[PDB]
Amino acid sequence: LKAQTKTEEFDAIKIALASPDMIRSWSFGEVKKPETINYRTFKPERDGLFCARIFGPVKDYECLCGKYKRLKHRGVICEKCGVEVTQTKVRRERMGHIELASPTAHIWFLKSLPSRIGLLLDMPLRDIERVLYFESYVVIEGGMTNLERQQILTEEQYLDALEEFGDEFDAKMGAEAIQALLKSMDLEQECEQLREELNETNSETKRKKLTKRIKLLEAFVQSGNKPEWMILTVLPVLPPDLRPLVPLDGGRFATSDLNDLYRRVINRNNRLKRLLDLAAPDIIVRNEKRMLQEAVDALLDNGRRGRAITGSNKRPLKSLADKRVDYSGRSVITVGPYLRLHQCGLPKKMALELFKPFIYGKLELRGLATTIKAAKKMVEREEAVVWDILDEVIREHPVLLNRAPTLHRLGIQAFEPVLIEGKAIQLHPLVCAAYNADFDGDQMAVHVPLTLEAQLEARALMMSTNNILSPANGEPIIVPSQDVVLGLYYMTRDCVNAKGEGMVLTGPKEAERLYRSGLASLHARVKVRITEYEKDANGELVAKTSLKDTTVGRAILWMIVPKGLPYSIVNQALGKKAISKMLNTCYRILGLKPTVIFADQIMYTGFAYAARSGASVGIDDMVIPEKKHEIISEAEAEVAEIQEQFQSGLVTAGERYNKVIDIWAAANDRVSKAMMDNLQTETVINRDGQEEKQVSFNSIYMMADSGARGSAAQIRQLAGMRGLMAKPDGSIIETPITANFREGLNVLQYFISTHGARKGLADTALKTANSGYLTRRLVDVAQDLVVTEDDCGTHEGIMMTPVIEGGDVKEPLRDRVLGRVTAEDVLKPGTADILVPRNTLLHEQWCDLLEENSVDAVKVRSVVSCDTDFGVCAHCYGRDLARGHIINKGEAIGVIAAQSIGEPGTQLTTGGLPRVADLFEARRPKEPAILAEISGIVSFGKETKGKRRLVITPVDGSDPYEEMIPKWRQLNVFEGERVERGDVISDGPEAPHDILRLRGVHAVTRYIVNEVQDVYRLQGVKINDKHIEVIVRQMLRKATIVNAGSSDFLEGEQVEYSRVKIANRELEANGKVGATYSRDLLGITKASLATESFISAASFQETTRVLTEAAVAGKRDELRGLKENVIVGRLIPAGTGYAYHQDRMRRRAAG
Amino acid sequence: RSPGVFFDSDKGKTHSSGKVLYNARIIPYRGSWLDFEFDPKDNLFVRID
Amino acid sequence: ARVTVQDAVEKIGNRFDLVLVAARRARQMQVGGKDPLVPEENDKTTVIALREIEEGLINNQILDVRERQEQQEQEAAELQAVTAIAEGR
Amino acid sequence: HARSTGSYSLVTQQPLGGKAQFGGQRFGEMEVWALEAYGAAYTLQEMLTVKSDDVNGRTKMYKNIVDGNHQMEPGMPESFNVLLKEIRSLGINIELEDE
Amino acid sequence: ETLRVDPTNDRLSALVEIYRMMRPGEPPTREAAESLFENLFFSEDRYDLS
Amino acid sequence: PQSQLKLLVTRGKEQGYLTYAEVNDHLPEDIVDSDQIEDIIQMINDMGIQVMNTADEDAAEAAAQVLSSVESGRTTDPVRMYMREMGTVELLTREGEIDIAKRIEDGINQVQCSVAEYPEAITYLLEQYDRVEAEEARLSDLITGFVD
Ligand SMILES: [Mg+2]
Ligand SMILES: [Zn+2]
Ligand SMILES: [Zn+2]
Repeated sequence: LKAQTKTEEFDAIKIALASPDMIRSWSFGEVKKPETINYRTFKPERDGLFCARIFGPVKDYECLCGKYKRLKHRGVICEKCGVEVTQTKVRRERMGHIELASPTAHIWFLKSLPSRIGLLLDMPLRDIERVLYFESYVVIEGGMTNLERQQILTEEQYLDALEEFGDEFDAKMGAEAIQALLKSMDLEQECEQLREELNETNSETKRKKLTKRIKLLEAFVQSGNKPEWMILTVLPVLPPDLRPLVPLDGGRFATSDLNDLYRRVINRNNRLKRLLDLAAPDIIVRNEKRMLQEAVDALLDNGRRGRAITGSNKRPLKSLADKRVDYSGRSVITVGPYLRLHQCGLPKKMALELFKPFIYGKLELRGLATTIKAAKKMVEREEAVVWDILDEVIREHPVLLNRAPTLHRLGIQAFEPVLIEGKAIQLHPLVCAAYNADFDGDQMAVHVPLTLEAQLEARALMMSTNNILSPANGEPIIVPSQDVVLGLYYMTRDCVNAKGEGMVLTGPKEAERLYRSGLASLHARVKVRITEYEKDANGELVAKTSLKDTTVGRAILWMIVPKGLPYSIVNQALGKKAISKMLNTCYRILGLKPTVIFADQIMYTGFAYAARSGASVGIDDMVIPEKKHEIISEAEAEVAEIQEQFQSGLVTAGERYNKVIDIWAAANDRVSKAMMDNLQTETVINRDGQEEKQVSFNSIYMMADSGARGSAAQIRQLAGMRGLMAKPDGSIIETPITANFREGLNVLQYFISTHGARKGLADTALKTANSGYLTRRLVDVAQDLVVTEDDCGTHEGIMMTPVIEGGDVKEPLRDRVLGRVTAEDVLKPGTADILVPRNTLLHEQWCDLLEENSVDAVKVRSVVSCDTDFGVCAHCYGRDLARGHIINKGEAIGVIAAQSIGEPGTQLTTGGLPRVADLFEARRPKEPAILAEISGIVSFGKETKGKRRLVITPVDGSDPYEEMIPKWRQLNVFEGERVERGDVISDGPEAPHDILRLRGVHAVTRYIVNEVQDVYRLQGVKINDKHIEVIVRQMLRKATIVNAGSSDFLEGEQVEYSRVKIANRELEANGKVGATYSRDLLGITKASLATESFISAASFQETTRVLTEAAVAGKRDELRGLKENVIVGRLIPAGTGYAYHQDRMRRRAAG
Repeated sequence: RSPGVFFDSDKGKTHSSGKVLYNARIIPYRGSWLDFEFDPKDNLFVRID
Repeated sequence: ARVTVQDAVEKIGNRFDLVLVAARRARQMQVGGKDPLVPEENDKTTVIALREIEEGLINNQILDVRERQEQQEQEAAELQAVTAIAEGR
Repeated sequence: HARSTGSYSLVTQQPLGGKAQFGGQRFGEMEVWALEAYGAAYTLQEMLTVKSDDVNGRTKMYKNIVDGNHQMEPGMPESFNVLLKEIRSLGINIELEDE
Repeated sequence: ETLRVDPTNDRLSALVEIYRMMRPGEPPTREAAESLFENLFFSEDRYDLS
Repeated sequence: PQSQLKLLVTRGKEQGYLTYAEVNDHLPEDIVDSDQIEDIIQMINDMGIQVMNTADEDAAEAAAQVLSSVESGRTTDPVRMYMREMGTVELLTREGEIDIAKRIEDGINQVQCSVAEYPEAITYLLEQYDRVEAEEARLSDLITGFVD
């Protein structure tokens, strides 16, 4: 079958140099005149920057002169002025050209610091430029006489050399010279010489540059490009519609600067033609040629040179080198607690305007409207019927909600529209956590999933209820926020004595019946008969009932708790954490739907009982310690004691300072732990006896304790004194703020407080941008990484143990191994007993079985060790997602990894967020420790010059290794003792490169993850090891070959490519010629630099250099990646489109 | 910044030597700036603007 | 409405293939070549297709079989028509 | 604010409010990452092709929307086409290979 | 030491180096160096501290 | 005692960072250009960046930078190269003008006399005037007038 010619769905893309004829191919005419339009009848002047003949008609299917105006005549070229009558859109398509009188250098190739003409000719830049401006001659193919080929001469020198040799010697100057140079150049011969010369002389300096240049040359050859094309003969002109002359109000016009530039180029070129026909002296024509070069250079890229300015406007004209979406909206948002988790309140008018086409279609579908026009007129009139029609089109049609600072994927969530009277969008409270959306006037945006696939994608993926879990860690993101948790807290709780204390009831029904009638208090100690279930039978619910000692409120709350959950979960005090673990267990036990509806009911009851609770905040609710004033007085004794000591000279200045600052710092803690006790347990009440005491029912304490809002620090600042403040210098004042917010703050105290406020605001505002930037670098380094294969089937993995830092368990084993697959079957303390067989996803039950037994460690498969090339297999990755099931095939994990790492990054403050940055960047620390290069006994050699050399002595092996260690740095290593490779030869931080090379891949992959996780966990942030492990996988992607037999020696190349080539070379081919390598750690920003697709790279990298460097190589972008397919505007090679791209990829490169 | 003469330091970061540095700057209401500045070699310099 | 696609995901495990297949079915119904396999509650073709996935009476295998059958349903019609095109000889 | 189908920019065809009828909301890179994190390709394609930058795709879609047929015949976004022309206007030859 | 790093010798030489520093690329002139340098900080027109 | 550009380089490397102002003055007196810096910040930035995070490769980012240091004279800006190129041509003397003009006269009169010595150059004019009086042409398109 004949392949194809006319437009199909294309694959890949190719970029290369353009031939003069190739350029003329695109051009449908030459633009010979600087003129644009006629100035009276605004029609385009023929063959000018704007032309109907060359480019296209000014109006659809209408000839310029107006001969053929009919839609019938089409392929007709008019006789008066040749214009094919066709849509005016082809004036946005057809290109043009200009035939340049003299050759002109292409400024991108001339100066883009790989000066391409230069390093292709092995000729320095200044020589090339000196030639181009006619400031000197350059030899070309000098033959056998006196002179080198690339050698440059001057006026006198050229004259003399010419007088000596008339022929068999050649020299030119200007653009023509460079062109002749390039054209004359034979790549083949140069290669043949370079190979021999490479082989003969042995020096690093020589053959390094030699091999680099031969590689460049052969690359350029295989490219298909020819050197001549670097020098411009024909200059293509951009279609007129892309540089519009379009009019405006008041008769004035407006136009692109490209018209000014192109006009300049055309004028100077024409003047050059004339000056050639007029036979001007050289001094003139040279100047005109230089001016033409300037004009063209300014036209292409005006960035370089002196930056020519547009007419009458100082601002430099924008040169060639130099998204809004329909069906959308936005507004201020409100609460709407009545909403179910799967829906959101959508304003009437908004939904009307948004679904307008749907409404038209449905309206004339049922027959309510004669035609579409009538439908428009109907909804424009807002006739009463259309509303009901809208209710039809809204029902099963989801909408997308989005907030401004989008970080993690939950930043956009799909809901089901519920028509609302008002202009505000009602957003479900439980989602307010995911969005990071307060109600202080934050606005949200709505989108409409037009296509069927978009509706189903919205419902099965982006839906609210389908994502109940943070992608960062398995913990529920639907956790009740504030009012609700204060509700369940006030509900589930007990005081010492209350109505119905001690009585007994048949069940929750009459418990609530007792409460609502005012007979029994919400919180009272009571024994009630409850029936709790358990699914502990195989796939089956077991029922049991008993007398539980609980409170009225907890009994009432139990009515909500579904099925197999134990009563024990609602028998606590019900804080935010317990109220979260409740939902979590509910999810890992009953499944999704029960968890959803449970969460809803929890919110409703929370708000209800919080409302009933009558919880408020008064000024007497914040209790200042009675002993505060006394503590103040005592520390104030300390300060004058130390003062009197400084006056007697017993203590120094700095010592006095530290002492006073310490005594105040202690005073703060004293007052704090006074007010805390007083605000905590001080309620003293009586049940049938004298007295007794319990946790206070005081409001603000309830808020802070439940987890609704407020915290011990802030409560500390309300009641007790607040801190010691520090100057902008960062020195901390030794006279702290003794007054608190409840008390009045005098002038000073406030003024000293202000700095802290502003530095606070500023720093937060800055860390916003920092977090964002980090997220950007992270998504750039990952992106295209997506689950591709299913199971790679490697036994390889990392050893998971609890962190055990200092004292007991800074993080457990169960957390680290949860949701992860086992590398190999692990064992009980006794063996021939396989509890967890081979590779099995370790879920809650499994991890609990591991917890039953005493197991201290589990080998776990990771994304960093996965044998799959160009991606990750689902088996290795893990489970975690919005769903508890194992990761789907085709889900893009790099994006969610980066998102999950960067989202909490706002909460981060060596240490802090810049520490995370430094870690991922692989940067060597300021004052690093040096590891032992090789095992064996060591000794200190030579003497002091800049360094004192350390000589290693391996037992069996040789000792060529001697490392020169600067001696002014105090050492560690024992000069009379043996040290293993990767031991401490000094203290201080260690470069991850060293950890990788000397210790191992798993060693460094552990170092990174543990360090960044130290940073996050120190700030109380949950991020699963997975994501960081994928970022690490991307960090170590490259490697440097050591041995040979296939590829070049020092080449940095993909571990995927390499391993693919050696595993392919271990069999067939040479028996094994397979080459060794060395894994290499690359910082995220550096690893991001490496991408196969040039369309992708042209995005985030420097555009000019990328396009050029790709163009000279004739690089063919096959797409295959996310970014490039986004740019080109087709289905992402992941997720829903993964099947497509799969299928197509298989159809391609095949029969 | 008020017109007049101004004496600054730029201690620390400059050339990471801890040797600090010292610079004077004459800022007119309207006109060219007259800058004087040292270097690690203790050689006084002057720059207009 | 269909609040949770968990069951539909349970049937066909990929969950993206869920969206793809359910899209195909929803298309079979939306521009009518066909009719629902489950009672329509006024649920749009989207939700109807999802329900059809839940009840296990719709999936890639089934749809492909049906379509491949229809190819021959139409092929049996044109059997005289296209064999009448012996003019190519 | 709300918009279904409004006016469009001349230079690059993109939604632009000219009547005080507002232009569509801007879909950013981070939002594209959000759609990328979800397995939703079609939502993204229709987001940056048919709903916005495709001069043919928008009308060809609208007719289907009113016809009662939810589909998309995406074609190529006008921005990347403009970029094809801008790159090709230089000495750079950019081609679309195969079939 | 500063004088030791001074490439110039007399008044005119210093004026040439200053003029070349301010407006490089173009040939210096005696009247140009004098005019410039006197017009910088010493002119009632081009300079005021008020 | 001399070679300039090494020092801003060798220092910029040892400090690990240099202010955007640090390179400007430390640059040799050779390259003063404004748009010069634009790509050299990228050059130093891929090998040890300070734009006030890079590639550890270095190597060729120095050899080419030195190639940019040798490329630091001719400031391009064709106004300059022109003004200088024409500035070479010597001024004319009042008599020299007469010399040159006389040479012109000799030349043009030579070619005119060479034309007059061609028989076909005569016959053509005759036939053309035969076309003029035949209303196949006009007097203005043949002669601009004789001497007169
Ligand atoms: Mg806010
Ligand atoms: Zn015509
Ligand atoms: Zn794997």
